[PDB]
Amino acid sequence: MRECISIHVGQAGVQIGNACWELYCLEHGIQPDGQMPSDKTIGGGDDSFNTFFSETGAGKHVPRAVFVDLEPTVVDEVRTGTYRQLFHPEQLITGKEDAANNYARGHYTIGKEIVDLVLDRIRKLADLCTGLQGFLIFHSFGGGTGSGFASLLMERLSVDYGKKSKLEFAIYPAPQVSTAVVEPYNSILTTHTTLEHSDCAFMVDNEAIYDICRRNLDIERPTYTNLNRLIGQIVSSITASLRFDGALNVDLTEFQTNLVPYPRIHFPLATYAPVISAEKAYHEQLSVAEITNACFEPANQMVKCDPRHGKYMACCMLYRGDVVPKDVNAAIATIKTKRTIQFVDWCPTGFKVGINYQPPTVVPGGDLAKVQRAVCMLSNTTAIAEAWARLDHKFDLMYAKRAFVHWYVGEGMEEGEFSEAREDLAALEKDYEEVGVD
Amino acid sequence: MRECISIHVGQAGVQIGNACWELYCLEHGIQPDGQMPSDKTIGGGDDSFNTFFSETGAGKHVPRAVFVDLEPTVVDEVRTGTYRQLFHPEQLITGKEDAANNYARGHYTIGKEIVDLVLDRIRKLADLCTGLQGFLIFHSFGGGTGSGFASLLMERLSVDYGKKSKLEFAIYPAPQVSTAVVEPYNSILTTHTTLEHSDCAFMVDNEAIYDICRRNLDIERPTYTNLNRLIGQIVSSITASLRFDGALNVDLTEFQTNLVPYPRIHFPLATYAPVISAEKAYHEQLSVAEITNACFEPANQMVKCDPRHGKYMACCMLYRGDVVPKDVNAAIATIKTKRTIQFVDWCPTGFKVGINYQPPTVVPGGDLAKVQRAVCMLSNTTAIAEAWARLDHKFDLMYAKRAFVHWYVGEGMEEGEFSEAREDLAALEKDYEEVGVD
Amino acid sequence: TTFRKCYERGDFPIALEHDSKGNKIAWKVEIEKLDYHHYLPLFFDGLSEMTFPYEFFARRGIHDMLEHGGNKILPVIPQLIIPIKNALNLRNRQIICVTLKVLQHLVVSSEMVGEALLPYYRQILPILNIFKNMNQQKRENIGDLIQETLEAFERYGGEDAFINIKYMVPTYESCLLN
Amino acid sequence: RQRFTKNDMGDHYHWKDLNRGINLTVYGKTFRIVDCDRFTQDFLESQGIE
Amino acid sequence: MFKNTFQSGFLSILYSIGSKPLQIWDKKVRNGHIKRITDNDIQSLVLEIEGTNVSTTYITCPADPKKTLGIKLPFLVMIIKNLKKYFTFEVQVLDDKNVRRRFRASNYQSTTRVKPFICTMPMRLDDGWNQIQFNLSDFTRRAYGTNYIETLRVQIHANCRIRRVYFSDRLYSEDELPAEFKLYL
Amino acid sequence: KIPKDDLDFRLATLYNHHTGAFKNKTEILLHQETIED
Amino acid sequence: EPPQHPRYTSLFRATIKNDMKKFKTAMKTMGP
Ligand SMILES: Nc1nc2c(ncn2[C@@H]2O[C@H](COP(=O)(O)OP(=O)(O)OP(=O)(O)O)[C@@H](O)[C@H]2O)c(=O)[nH]1
Ligand SMILES: Nc1nc2c(ncn2[C@@H]2O[C@H](COP(=O)(O)OP(=O)(O)OP(=O)(O)O)[C@@H](O)[C@H]2O)c(=O)[nH]1
Repeated sequence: MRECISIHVGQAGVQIGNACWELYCLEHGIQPDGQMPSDKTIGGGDDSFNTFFSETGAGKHVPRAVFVDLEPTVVDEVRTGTYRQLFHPEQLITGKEDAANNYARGHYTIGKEIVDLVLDRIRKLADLCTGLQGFLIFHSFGGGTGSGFASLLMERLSVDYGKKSKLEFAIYPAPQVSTAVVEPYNSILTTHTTLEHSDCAFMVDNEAIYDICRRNLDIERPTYTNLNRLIGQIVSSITASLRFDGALNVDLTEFQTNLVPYPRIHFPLATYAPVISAEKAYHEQLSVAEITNACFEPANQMVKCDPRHGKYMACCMLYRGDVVPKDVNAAIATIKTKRTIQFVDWCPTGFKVGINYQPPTVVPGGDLAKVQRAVCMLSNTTAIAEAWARLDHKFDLMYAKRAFVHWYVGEGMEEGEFSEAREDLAALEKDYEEVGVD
Repeated sequence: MRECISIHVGQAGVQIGNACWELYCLEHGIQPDGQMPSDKTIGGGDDSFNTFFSETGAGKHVPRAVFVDLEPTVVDEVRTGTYRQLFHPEQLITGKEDAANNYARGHYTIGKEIVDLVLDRIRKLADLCTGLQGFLIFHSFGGGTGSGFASLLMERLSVDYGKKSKLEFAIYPAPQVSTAVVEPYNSILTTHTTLEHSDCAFMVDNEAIYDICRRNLDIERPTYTNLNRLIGQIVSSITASLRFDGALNVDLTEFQTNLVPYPRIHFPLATYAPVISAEKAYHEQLSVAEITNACFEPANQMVKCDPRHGKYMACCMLYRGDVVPKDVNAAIATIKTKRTIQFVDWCPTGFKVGINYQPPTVVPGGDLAKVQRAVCMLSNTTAIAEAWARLDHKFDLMYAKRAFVHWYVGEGMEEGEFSEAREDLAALEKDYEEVGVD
Repeated sequence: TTFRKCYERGDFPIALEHDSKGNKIAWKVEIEKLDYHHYLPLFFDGLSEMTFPYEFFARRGIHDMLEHGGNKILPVIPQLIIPIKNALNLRNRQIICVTLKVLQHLVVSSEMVGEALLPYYRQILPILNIFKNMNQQKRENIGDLIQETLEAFERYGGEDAFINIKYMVPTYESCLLN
Repeated sequence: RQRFTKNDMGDHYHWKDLNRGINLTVYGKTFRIVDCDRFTQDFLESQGIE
Repeated sequence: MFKNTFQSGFLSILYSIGSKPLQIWDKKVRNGHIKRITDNDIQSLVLEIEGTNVSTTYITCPADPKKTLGIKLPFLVMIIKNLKKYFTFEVQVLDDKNVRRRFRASNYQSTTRVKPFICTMPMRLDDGWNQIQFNLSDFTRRAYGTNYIETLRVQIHANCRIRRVYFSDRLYSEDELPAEFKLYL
Repeated sequence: KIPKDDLDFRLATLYNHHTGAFKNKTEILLHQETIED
Repeated sequence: EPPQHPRYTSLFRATIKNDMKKFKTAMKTMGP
């Protein structure tokens, strides 16, 4: 059927997944206890839920997800939190150590004796699934611990299962904000290990969403609670095409095929237009034209990019909300008429519209609005190479003075990985500009 | 359909707009909630109110007015009043500094970083509207913070929109009351900055309004509550043609065409005829002939210019209530046969008459009468030059002793522009002298 | 086009002769031990080409390896197919006359040709089918060359050759049993 | 998901007419109501349907 | 660049004794050097390219990226002295399809990688003055199954001791080589 | 000239959104010599 | 040179300039 598996790693990676699974209990009304109100939905478990939660005849929805981490702090706090009765007991796998931000420490030293158990769990999820389109991966480039472990997991999952797509969500390193200078290193390691087996990667940055929260949501002191809430809304909006329907239906396989042009370049950018406070949307109006103009509005994109500098190559939009097709295509025609936005001369059609009518869901105690129309926009362009330029001209100098390399070499790596990575990065930027060339 | 925008600037230019909307809500039965009773009345903002309100499916009639100010005081007080739930929040635009009555300070120092936002608001209304027949700009010539900001934004809109009308209404420099000494300077600067872009500007005098209030309204200790109430009934009278229907209707294009002969001089005078105390209206009568005698009476005009000092070119008569073509034309025939008023010989016919059925409205807690036959009168004439002459020599004497030019040059300006403004007003004058001369 | 620049760069050792007003040629390196696969269709692109002095090389060499190289065309035929229809779409009277001549020589050159060409008519024929009849000093009558091509073709083509040619050409006639 | 047609004109089964113990024909196949659940009767008696 | 010239014969692109041999070779110096210094075995001036990182410092051809190379010969020979360090080089060409492609010979390379736009090859070899030999058509045929047509650019990285790069149509023997080609120690 | 919010925000910002950060609304929307610079 | 336009003596200079001074007795009424 249209069911998949959720994979979460890293103590920064887990709070966001927690919020996501909350927002997934919300819309189908899954009580934190585990069973419905007196109204009936339970049986063999065959409806919109049989894709995210396995509610077999026991009457308890079992989320088809696994959370893993190395530092037991966060996994135990979630073990003791509210939804522990819902989370499967040992679907919450804990280590006893930290990787101290060392990618190869997370890759070789400790990962060997845990991959066995995690793969055992995923195969025993495979037996219960029927179609299993694939996996939703939650992780980070500058994985303070989870980066190397996740790279290894993804490679071994690739070597055993080469017949299903991978959709992945990593939080992009903050361009000018550094939480620690080890991030360029572990980031570039992750890049070279993932780019060649990863299927569709979407990048997200925290500075931009922070500035959005102050910008139009108008909250000067935002939080993880808020940011995780918004990104959970994002992923829920994407999986709505799975759960519900509308005029037409779309799917992840289409997403990759129609979005990624070639091998290698499969890195699109995300936007969600109608972010606004409840009081604002309370007596202001929303409709398709302005929301689309917003999704093209430069402040609304979550990557430090200038679409003026770049040039557009592909776009998909998923419209969750009560809408009609004509005004949609009319607005997109007006965009086609526009000039300053510079599409390349390759795809005279470059849009993937998807329609679903079920309204996007609100959360109790939230700072969103009572949405009736929303569009989430994905787009792949040519303006991201400059961020790689930034990170390489940061990398180079510290590599030149070979700072901190003693850690990695002492734990047992060599220079060749770094070597490899630097020219891989150069290759990526060059092919980007080449395909940009007409 | 038929609709116009409203923009309010200057710290004292805003309570009058407050009054105008506190009026419009009554005659359209709007409640400060923004909602009608349960009778089926809501849509996208499409009914009788549609000419100045967009009441989207959220059922709230949004005024089509933007209130900008450089200081927070009055704007935040009205935001604490009883209409903030109504108004669009940021459509109330704030600054964090005064102008201290210097034209060039606001026109140069601060105006450049708020004009962007206000233009954004202008266009984000101009997008959803359809007809957009014109604008209503409220400002002040001797601006506490109005002069320079209004001038610059007017220039931007004049160079961005060549295909629409513009309306400029304000209190005029008091003939003999000096509430702020830099009034001649800022006044003459604004006059020159507007003469080459202005469409139609009305000039009123609070002293003359005070005098009328004393004479026949039976009030001796008045306030802006009363005075702004009066300007509000003026705006209601002029916009009745759009709000409702009649035997015949006229449009802002009709005034533009039929009121101004040439380029340059396009600045008329206005008069509301039946201004009367409640008990006086209780124990006398009103009808067409006498109300027209009263309206053409020299002293009930709100500008200190004697008509017998000059001669008339053109006149427009707008009658609200219930009157008939027969008596209106008979009365105006008697008017023409009368010998006192002198019409210039170019156009023996100089009359533009119009009708609407809906009676003028009484505001709760107001001071007007129970009027059933209102008539507003607009006149374009030659007596107007007296105010210009009165101002120019104050200007030239303070220029002679060159005081507060230190202020202006310190904030970064030179004298040649005031030099220009002198002969510019002189040229406008010589235009008046020729058109008066037969 | 591509072949013209290919030779303007240079990889073909072909000589020549020439006099006042007529024709003749030579070459430098023999063809049979050079190639009939890596160079045959690239040179054939000169057919679609129309420019002095390149057309001399095209028009003649196309004949030349035809006489000198019989038992090798066997696998190269699908590669040969393309420039044929390219030149046909190019739509020039003189060019297509030259084609018709060289294609006539092509079919008559050797054996196995029509039977292997079985899959390969629906692309070459229909444009000729419409060229049938828009219109001996130097063999200039388009229509006569067309009927000559069909005549030399069908009998050597096989059995349903004629019926498929007919399906192309509603006028078309038998040269076999009528 | 759609709305439903009671009678020919285009009417719509407004909850103002539904109660326990009612039958109704809907696009052919006809059904009968047995009983309901907690919030349903609470809301419906809050309206006051007997 | 000089397409009008004759691919026939031999193409020395860079040769050390040239007075100012760096025209069409854009230099990207970073934490390194370019030096021109004699040897002991040939006791003749050769080029020395070193740097802290090899990706930072690299020489390339042509100098104008808005220009191609324009070469038909599929055989390449480089005269290099191994320096016990980390060197690599890159060539980009245009093929039978008219899609661009790159070859990346890197001394470090631990594996062999085929990417739709570029192929990779490890380099391991002896010490001292030795030689490079490669066939564009050979490698393109083997990897991408396409057919080599022309060259468009070439880039060389640091950690290298340089005498001459040259191109040839075929695998030439040891005796037709000129005396300066006939290397002696 | 400008039809709407689209061409406004895309034409005239100078806020190289990659470069800037920790700014505010008014700073985000800023024109060019269109205004005076 | 644009010649200076005569300030129009539509009374004013004559009338209003005199009246504005004639309807004054200040500089007196708070005592010497
Ligand atoms: N996914 C996620 N990341 C966050 C959040 N808040 C901050 N971050 C960023 O996420 C990154 C965390 O990466 P790491 O610290 O390496 O996480 P890890 O590898 O799982 O192991 P630790 O270093 O122990 O946390 C940090 O650089 C933060 O900038 C959040 O709520 N969710
Ligand atoms: N429109 C209007 N004008 C008033 C009012 N009361 C007094 N005035 C006159 O109108 C002028 C308003 O201009 P300003 O006083 O400069 O007000 P502003 O420019 O908005 O800002 P400020 O510097 O704070 O005064 C004043 O100079 C008064 O002479 C009023 O209620 N409304």
